[PDB]
Amino acid sequence: MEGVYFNIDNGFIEGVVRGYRNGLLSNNQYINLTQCDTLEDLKLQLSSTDYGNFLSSVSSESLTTSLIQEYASSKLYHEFNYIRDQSSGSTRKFMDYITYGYMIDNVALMITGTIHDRDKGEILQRCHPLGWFDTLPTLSVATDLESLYETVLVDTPLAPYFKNCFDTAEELDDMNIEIIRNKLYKAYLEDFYNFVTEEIPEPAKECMQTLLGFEADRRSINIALNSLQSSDIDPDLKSDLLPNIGKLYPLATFHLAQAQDFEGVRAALANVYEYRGFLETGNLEDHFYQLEMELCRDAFTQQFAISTVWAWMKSKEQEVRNITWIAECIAQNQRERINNYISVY
Amino acid sequence: MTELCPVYAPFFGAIGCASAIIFTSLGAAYGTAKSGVGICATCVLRPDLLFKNIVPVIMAGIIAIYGLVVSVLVCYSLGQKQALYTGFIQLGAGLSVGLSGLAAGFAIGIVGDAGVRGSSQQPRLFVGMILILIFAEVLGLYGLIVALLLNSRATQDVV
Amino acid sequence: ASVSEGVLRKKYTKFFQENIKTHLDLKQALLKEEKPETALLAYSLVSPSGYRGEPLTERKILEVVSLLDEVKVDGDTYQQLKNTFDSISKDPRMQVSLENQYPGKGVGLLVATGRELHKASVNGDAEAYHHQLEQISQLPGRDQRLSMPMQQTLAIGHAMLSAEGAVGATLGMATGYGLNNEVQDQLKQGPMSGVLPRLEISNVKGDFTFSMQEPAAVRALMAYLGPKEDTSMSSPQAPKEAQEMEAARLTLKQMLGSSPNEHLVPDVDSLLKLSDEDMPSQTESTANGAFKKLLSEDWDWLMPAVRAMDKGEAGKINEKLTYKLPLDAANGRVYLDKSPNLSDAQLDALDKLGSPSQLRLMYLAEGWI
Repeated sequence: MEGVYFNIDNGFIEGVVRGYRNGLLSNNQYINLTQCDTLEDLKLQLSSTDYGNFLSSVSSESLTTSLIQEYASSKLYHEFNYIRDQSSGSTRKFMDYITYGYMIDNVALMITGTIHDRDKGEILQRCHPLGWFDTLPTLSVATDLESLYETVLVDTPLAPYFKNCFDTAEELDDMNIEIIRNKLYKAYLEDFYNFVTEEIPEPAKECMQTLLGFEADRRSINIALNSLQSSDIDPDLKSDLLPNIGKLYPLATFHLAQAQDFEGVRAALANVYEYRGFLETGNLEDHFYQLEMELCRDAFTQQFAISTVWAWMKSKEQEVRNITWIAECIAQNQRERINNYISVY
Repeated sequence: MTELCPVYAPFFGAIGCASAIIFTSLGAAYGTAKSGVGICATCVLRPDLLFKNIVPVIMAGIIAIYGLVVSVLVCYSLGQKQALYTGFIQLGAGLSVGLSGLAAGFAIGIVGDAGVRGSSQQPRLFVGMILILIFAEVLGLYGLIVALLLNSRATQDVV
Repeated sequence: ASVSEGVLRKKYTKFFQENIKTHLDLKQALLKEEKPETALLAYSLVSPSGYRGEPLTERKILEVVSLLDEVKVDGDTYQQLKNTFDSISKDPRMQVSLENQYPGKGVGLLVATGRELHKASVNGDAEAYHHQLEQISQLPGRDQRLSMPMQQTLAIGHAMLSAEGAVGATLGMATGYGLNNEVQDQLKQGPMSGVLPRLEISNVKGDFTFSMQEPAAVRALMAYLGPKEDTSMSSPQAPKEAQEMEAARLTLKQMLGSSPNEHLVPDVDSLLKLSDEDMPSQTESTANGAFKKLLSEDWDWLMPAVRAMDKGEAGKINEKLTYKLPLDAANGRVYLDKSPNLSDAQLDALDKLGSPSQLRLMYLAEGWI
C-alpha cells in the first residue's frame, strides 16, 4: 500500500500542508467578514484567523483593497516557496511543474506589453511572482518570436513547448500572442499529464489525472467560446489549441473545433454528463470555480498523496479571491451581491 | 559413442545452425523497421525520393543473407557421429555472425532513419549517409569472415 | 442551384404506407391529391416496361425512386431530360455502346490473393477519384443535375468491387455472401441520388430496358457522348432523323461541359493504340499527364486546380497548391512544403484548355485516358 514508503521524505511536507489546510476559512467566518462595516473591521475580523497579524505594520488609513490582496497573496507565495525548499526528488519536479503554468502567463503578459510600447517596469509588476525565471525582463526586446526563442527562451524550461509554434515569421499582435499562449499551455498540460502518469504513485496518480483533466476541459470550453466571436479561424487550425487529455477529448473536442455558433457548443457539451448544466446560468466561471472546489475537497481525503499540495494551492487561491470580493464591496458600499463568494470548506 | 565423439555432440552444432539465422533476422528486422518508419514519414513530403531512400532497407536485408550462408554451410557438416570439437566450432561460427549481424543491424537502423530524414532537407547528405552505412555494413562482414574461417577448421584433422 | 435532394421518407408517406405491391392500379393510387400535371409524369419512369414482363411488379427500390421524384417545385429540367433521353435510344451507335459494356443480352494461393488485392486497390482508388469529382461540380459554372447522379453511381460500384476483392482475398488466405450483403445494404444509406430517365430500347431482338442507377449503363452512356460530330448527321442536307437524336446527343455532351469538337475516345484495350485520327492533339496528352500527376500525388489537388483553371489562372497552380507539413528530423521540426512540381511545358498546356470538361474528368477518374 501507499503509506509504507511515502513518509520517508514526504511526511513532514504532508503534515505541514494538512495544517495549512486547517486554516482555510469555513462558512461562518465569511459571514462574520460579510457583516463588517468599514475595512478596519475587516482587519480586526481577519486578525482572529490564521492570517492573524499580517496587516500589522500597515496603518489604520493606508488600508486599501489592492493592498489586502497583495499581502494575502504574498503570504501564500512564501508558504509555497517554503514547501518547495523542503522537497527533493519527485516532489520537487511536481512543484516545478506547478510553477511552469505561471511562467507561461508571465511570458504572454511580457510579450503583449512590449507591443503596446509601455514601460518595462510596469509590466514587471502585476506579473505573478511565482513563475519568475531571472531572464524574464530580457523579453522586452526584438518584437518577433524568432529573436525571442533563439536568444532567451532556449535556456528556460519552457523550451520544449515551442515545437508547434513556428508557423509565423512576422511581428506579433494580440491575436498571435494568444495563439502562442494557447499552444504553450496545450504542450504544458500534455507533458505534465505524462509526468504524472509515469512517475507519481497511485492514489495521487488518479487524483492528479482527474484534476488535470478538469483543467484541460475548462481550457477547451473557454477557447471554443472565445473563437466564435469577431474572428475567422480555420477549424483544423483551432484543433491545435485544444489539449489532448480530459474527459471530453476524443469526441467532444472534434465537435468544439467545428462549432460555428453558440448552439454548436451547447450541442457538443450535451453528450457529456458532467457538463451541459453550465450554459444556462448566471456567470459561467462560477460553475468552474464551484466544480474545482468540489474536486479539491475530494483530494483532501486521500492521506498519503502529494495531490494535497495541488489541492491546498488551488483552495487558498480561491480564498484570496473571496476576501477581495468582500473587500471590494465594503470599500465601495455594494452589499447587494456580497454573498456570492464560493465556499466549500 | 566414444569419449571424443559422444551422442550429445550434435546439440552444439544444431543450436549453432539456428543461432546464425535467428540473430541476423533480429538485426535485419530492427534495421528494416527503424529505417522504414523514417522512409514512410519522409516520402509523404518528397514522393520522388522514394527509390533513393530505399537503400538502408537493402543494406539491412543483406545481413540476413550472411546468416543464411552461414546456416546452410553448418548444416551440411552436421552428422550423427561427429565430435565435440566440431560442435564447438559450429557454435562459434553461429554466434559470431549472429551477434555481429545483430549489432550491425542496430547501427544500420539508427543511422538510416536519421539519414533519410536529413537527406531530404540537404541533397548533399545522401552521399554521407551511404558513407556511414558502408561502415555500419562491414561490421557484419567481419563476423562472416570469422564464421567462414572457423567452419574451414571444423573437420580438418578431427578423429 | 441545378439540383437539390431529400432523404426523409415520411413526407409523401401515403404511397408507401400500405401493401401497394402491384403496378396494376399503382397510377390509380398515385393521384391522391391535386396532382394533375405532376402525377402521370412521375409514372412515366416505370410506364413502358414496368408491367410488360415485370418481375414482382414492384420492389423496394423501384417504387421509392418514383416518389423521391418530387417535381412539384418545377417540372422543366426533368421534362427536357425525358425528351432528351429515349430520343437517343434509336441509333445503332447507342446499341453497340450497350454491347461492349454488357454480356450477350502453394504458389497459386499467392497468385489468387495477388489478383484479389489488386482488384481491391484498383477499385478503391477510383471511388476516391469520384468523391473528389462530385465536389468539382459543386463549383460555380458546372451542373449538378446530370453530373451528380451519374458519378454517384460509379463510386458505389467501385466500393462494391473493392469490398468484393478484400472479402475474396481474406476468404482465400484463411482457407488455403453474408459479408458481401452486409456491405451492399450499407452503401444504400446516406444521401439520395436524383433520378435520370430510363432509356428503354426496342430493336429487332426485343424490348430491353436498362436502369442508369447501375454502373454498366452509366459507363456505357459516357462512351456514347465521347466522339465529336462528323460532317454528316448535323447538316441540313440529310435531314432524315438526325435533328432529333444528334441534337439530343450534342445537348447532353454540352450539358456535361464538352465542346462539340472534342474527341475523347476510350483507350482501355489489349490491341494497338489510338491510331492517328482518334489520337490527341499533343496539347491534350500533355494536359492529361498533368491531370494524372495531380491525381497521383495528393487526395485534394484536383478540385482547387480546376477552380483556378476556370478563372484562367492556370499558370499560378504551382504556388496555390503548395502547403507546409512538419518533419520531425534529427534537428527539430522543420515544416517542409509539399507542392506539385509541374513543368512549364505542362503548365501552359493547362492554359490551352480553358475549362476542363466534366466528360474529360470522368474519363480521368474511370481510367480511359
